[PDB]
Amino acid sequence: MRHRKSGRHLSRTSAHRKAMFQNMAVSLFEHELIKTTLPKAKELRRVAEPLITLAKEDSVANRRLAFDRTRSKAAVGKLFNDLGKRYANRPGGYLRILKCGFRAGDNAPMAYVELVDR
Amino acid sequence: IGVVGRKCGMTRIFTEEGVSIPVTVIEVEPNRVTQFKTEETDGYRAVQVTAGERRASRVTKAQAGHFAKANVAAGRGVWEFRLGEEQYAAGDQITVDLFQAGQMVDVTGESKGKGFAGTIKRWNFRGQDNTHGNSVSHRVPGSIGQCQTPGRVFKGKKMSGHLGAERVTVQSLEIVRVDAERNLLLVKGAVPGATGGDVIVRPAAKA
Amino acid sequence: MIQTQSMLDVADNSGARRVMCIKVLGGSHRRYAGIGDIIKVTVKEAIPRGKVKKGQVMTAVVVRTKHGVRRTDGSIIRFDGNAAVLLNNKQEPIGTRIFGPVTRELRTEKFMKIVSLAPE
Amino acid sequence: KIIQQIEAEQMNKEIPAFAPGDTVIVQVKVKEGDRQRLQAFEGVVIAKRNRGLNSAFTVRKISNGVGVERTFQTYSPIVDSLSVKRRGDVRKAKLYYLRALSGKAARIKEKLV
Amino acid sequence: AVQQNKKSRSARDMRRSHDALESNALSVEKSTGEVHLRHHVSPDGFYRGRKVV
RNA sequence: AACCCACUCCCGUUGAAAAGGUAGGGGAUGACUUGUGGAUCGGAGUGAAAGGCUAAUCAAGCUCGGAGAUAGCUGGUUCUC
RNA sequence: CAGGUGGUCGGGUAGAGAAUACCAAGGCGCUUGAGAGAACUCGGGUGAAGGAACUAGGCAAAAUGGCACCGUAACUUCGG
RNA sequence: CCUUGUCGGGUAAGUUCCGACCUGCACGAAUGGCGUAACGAUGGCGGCGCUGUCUCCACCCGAGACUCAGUGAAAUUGAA
RNA sequence: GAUGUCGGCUCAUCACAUCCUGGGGCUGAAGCCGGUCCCAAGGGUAUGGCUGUUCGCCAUUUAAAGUGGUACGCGAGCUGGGUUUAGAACGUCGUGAGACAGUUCGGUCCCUAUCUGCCGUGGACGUUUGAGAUUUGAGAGGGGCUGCUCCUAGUACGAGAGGACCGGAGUGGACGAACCUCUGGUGUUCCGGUUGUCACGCCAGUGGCAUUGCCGGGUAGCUAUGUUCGGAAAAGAUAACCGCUGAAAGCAUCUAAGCGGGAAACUUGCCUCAAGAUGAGAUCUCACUGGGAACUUGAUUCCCCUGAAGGGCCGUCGAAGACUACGACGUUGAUAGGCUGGGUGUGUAAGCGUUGUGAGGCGUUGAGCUAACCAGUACUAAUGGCCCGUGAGGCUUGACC
Ligand SMILES: [Mg+2]
Ligand SMILES: [Mg+2]
Ligand SMILES: [Mg+2]
Ligand SMILES: [Mg+2]
Ligand SMILES: [Mg+2]
Ligand SMILES: [Mg+2]
Ligand SMILES: [Mg+2]
Ligand SMILES: [Mg+2]
Ligand SMILES: [Mg+2]
Ligand SMILES: [Mg+2]
Ligand SMILES: [Mg+2]
Ligand SMILES: [Mg+2]
Ligand SMILES: [Mg+2]
Ligand SMILES: [Mg+2]
Ligand SMILES: [Mg+2]
Ligand SMILES: [Mg+2]
Ligand SMILES: [Mg+2]
Ligand SMILES: [Mg+2]
Ligand SMILES: [Mg+2]
Ligand SMILES: [Mg+2]
Ligand SMILES: [Mg+2]
Ligand SMILES: [Mg+2]
Ligand SMILES: [Mg+2]
Ligand SMILES: [Mg+2]
Ligand SMILES: [Mg+2]
Ligand SMILES: [Mg+2]
Ligand SMILES: [Mg+2]
Ligand SMILES: [Mg+2]
Ligand SMILES: [Mg+2]
Ligand SMILES: [Mg+2]
Ligand SMILES: [Mg+2]
Ligand SMILES: [Mg+2]
Repeated sequence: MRHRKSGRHLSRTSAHRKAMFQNMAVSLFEHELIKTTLPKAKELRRVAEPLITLAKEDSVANRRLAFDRTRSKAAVGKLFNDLGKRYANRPGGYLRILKCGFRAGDNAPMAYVELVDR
Repeated sequence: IGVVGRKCGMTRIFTEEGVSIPVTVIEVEPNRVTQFKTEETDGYRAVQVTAGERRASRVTKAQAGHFAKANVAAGRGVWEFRLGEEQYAAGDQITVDLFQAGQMVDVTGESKGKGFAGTIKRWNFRGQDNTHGNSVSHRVPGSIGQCQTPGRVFKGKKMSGHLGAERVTVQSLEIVRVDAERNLLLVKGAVPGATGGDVIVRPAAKA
Repeated sequence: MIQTQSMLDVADNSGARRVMCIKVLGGSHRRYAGIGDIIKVTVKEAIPRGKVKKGQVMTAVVVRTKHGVRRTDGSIIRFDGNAAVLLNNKQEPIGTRIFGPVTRELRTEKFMKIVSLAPE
Repeated sequence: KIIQQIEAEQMNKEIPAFAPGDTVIVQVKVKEGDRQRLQAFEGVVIAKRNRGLNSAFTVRKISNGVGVERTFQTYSPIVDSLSVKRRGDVRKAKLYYLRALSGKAARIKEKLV
Repeated sequence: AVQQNKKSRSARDMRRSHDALESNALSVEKSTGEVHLRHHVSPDGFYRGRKVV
């Protein structure tokens, strides 16, 4: 019935969906621009920004909390050293979404995700 | 006449003795008078009444000139109340002051809409079995009509679709408290609609 | 108790040990019976010697249930176990001593007997 | 914020600080027979809500070989007094595992003095 | 189930009268003079007069 | 348990399948299961026997001849005055 | 084309075990995708208080399940 | 057959079940007659545990149904 | 050259020859109860034991557990117990294959809805210039039930037993609508505990897979088993019946003229839709005041300038939603995400320091994490664009300078 409920399913099971947004974030903090699908970008912006907010405070407990949800050495190394310092004085709103055409094969509307200062 | 408010959530107050009164809290913007329909140009006798705060770039020039025959500078919605006999001017102000304790009132409003409901929810039918040999049909409706004569489905048959957000009036609810400082009515019982909706409060005539 | 064929014990000395609901008295089809209502029991398991024989249609009032009794507050008393008290043809009890607590919600004019006989 | 502001005015202080796993004693009012009086109800606390005026706890007593539990509304004018006689560590929030155990198995431990 | 009589040329063409198209949300870029869709990145890579890709 | 078999429910019936599937079942060192090679044939074989099986066909196969079998029985029978 | 097809090889950690749960070697992502999250259908999870009142019938689901020791009835072809 | 024969037991209530009666329309001795421990994916009743079977359904998770792009059947049909 | 047969489930609709409730006449009607017959179809009209059963017989209720029609309602809605194709057996009949309007065990229930119908929901055009908003109600649906106490009053009535009519107050049951403050349920997106194993170079810490691995709890939303509300009062016109005056027919007589009382049925009354009500209604307010030619004259047609009020596409969304539609908003900015404080949930994180040979305990210590909630804040995303809609609103007649 969906009244005042939040979060969308994307026709995947709950363990796929957890392990896919963990994998779209870990590729966004390597290349800083991803050509992805439009409903998958509206829900990437509720996973990525709690990693950038977390990166503004260096700690052994924060570098373990960061590693336990984007599990990679290179993404934790890319945070806490470059990001969380470049974005040191911007309150919220760390990345933007620009709609761009449609897919050739289907009609899946596309979007870019791009970090805001680059 | 009546006052137009908003549903703002249920609460609960206690009396002196110890019982609990379930209370629905209703916020009232003070309501301006737009017209006064007399009986010689219109037939009936009624009054337009308006709640406020609509942005200036959303009113059309047909409505902006209509809200300037009386200096009202009006907002969302225009409702109309049919009345027995009371004089009113063009630009007036109607508050919560005409209510007291006791004073069983009527409360209308749109309900909460459920999308496309089946017959176990819309009409409260019963279900077939779940284990004893039963095929795919577990929550479907049963039969519809008789066989050869009349040969068709009678008009008014109960089938599925749209438990609506249609209008419904709860009848004869009593007022617990009138607050002329925070502009509240407190009504004992249920009030139709979601929170943050729009509601009408009229003095009851069923009695 | 609260439905036909609900095993529930008795809170009485001269009675049986367990009885079973067969009919909820009252209206046309009362489906449930709360605390303070008349049901009709059959005797399912008697004590080796009391007063009531095994397998006899009697009449009882309901005094304790796991669903609870609700007052004009958000305050409910909720026991653990169901319990009845047998009656005669007229609505006076059979036994002498009532076991365990009762509630004060039960006390009406016809039930001033069993409220006085029980340790609440 | 208009029902969040009425609910401050019904709250006038009646209760002390406590937790699940305590042994409180509660003085409740009895209105029967045209004479008000008190009544003591002492047991072990197993639940708590904290919604404001909609706060309510739950206390289990073993009376005459028969269990009973009573859910009290906190800011009622019926719940008058509330005293704490013992407290201990339970490391859980709701003690619903005591609707089964009866005797020496249902002993609240004492890490907490 | 099946039909009992076939449908004529009239009652077949009346069904498909509610079936047309539209995509007219076009926009001319102020700088480059290039046509694209409203609230979309232009096919060269400009959105509201700024190179993004 | 492999392995052989087919007792129950539901799904499927234009099936993924001209007889399956997912869950549960029975036998599992023997009157066992099975690979290769051979023997028995149409009023004739085989059969712990049901009228069962003999190339998706069986109270007597499949194919080509007698044969354009016979039908007091159905259906159809075409340009004008 | 979810079916059918004889024989060898067959590691690691738990386990009596070629059962079962994770993994090595090695191999694959089942040749239409993207949405949104109505009724109803299918395969599943939990449930107040009752506990066969359902029904041709406890059909189906739920429950039981391990190893060691104690303990064990009528009846009998004296093995059970 | 008449028939839910009559009598006792079990249930608050038993056309089935168990034990007897003899008036066997129409039992009966190798088309065997009466008993019988152990075995039945066997027929019929009863009981404990157990439960969404049920009073009466409420909620959640997947695959379809619905919308968009690609491909694209079937039975049926004197004419509307 | 096929109309699928008994009982059950689901969903029903009409009749009145009335089971209950409503109004009355007569009684061998004292009172409480009844018996019988006229008027009345508004709403109601049981759970079980046994049987394939409808039926029936029982146990226990209740205000009452009505009788019939609709292919003995209803299988392109369900079941398949009965009848019931092939297997097997008893009793009887026939020498035999076999049979019985006799019993007993086992046995596959097919379909993607084209049209009428129905329940929901949109597009096109119309309403005589065009828009925005508010409405009268012709007409049509929804609803309609009842117990037990207590006061009247242990009064009227009656040897006594037993016990009321009319009126009033109370709180239950069955059904319905709304609604989550309470009491619970669910809550695979929140927080813990724990088992086997693989991994991140190892120890610590943590993450995959095992039905959400198995469980303890639980916010928002949704929901009933929870919470609240409902059925009327009254007015008209009547049915059966009860009359008042009164002739024909000097009396009598409720009727022929005249004049009343009269029940849940009828018409309003209460809730909802409702101008496609082609008879297309009514009020307030807003907008638009440029030519030319052809040919014919409500003058028509074309050419060129002009496109207003407004609406739509598009974007951010919504307690609105299958798609649509509706509602809120687009930098005139709090529409959605993030951020900062709360609130709620869960139950003292890691790291260090200690105590111990060790698991573990203790300062660390109401810690840390916290989805859907509340309040604020332009940090990111809602682009000062395009398309539609024009240019003063026909003619007759009456009033009206
Ligand atoms: Mg998993
Ligand atoms: Mg909705
Ligand atoms: Mg099913
Ligand atoms: Mg007809
Ligand atoms: Mg204990
Ligand atoms: Mg094989
Ligand atoms: Mg096996
Ligand atoms: Mg075996
Ligand atoms: Mg045969
Ligand atoms: Mg063959
Ligand atoms: Mg010849
Ligand atoms: Mg021939
Ligand atoms: Mg192995
Ligand atoms: Mg349950
Ligand atoms: Mg339980
Ligand atoms: Mg039954
Ligand atoms: Mg039964
Ligand atoms: Mg079973
Ligand atoms: Mg002999
Ligand atoms: Mg023999
Ligand atoms: Mg065998
Ligand atoms: Mg398509
Ligand atoms: Mg035919
Ligand atoms: Mg009649
Ligand atoms: Mg029929
Ligand atoms: Mg069928
Ligand atoms: Mg049919
Ligand atoms: Mg009426
Ligand atoms: Mg380790
Ligand atoms: Mg792995
Ligand atoms: Mg109009
Ligand atoms: Mg404009």
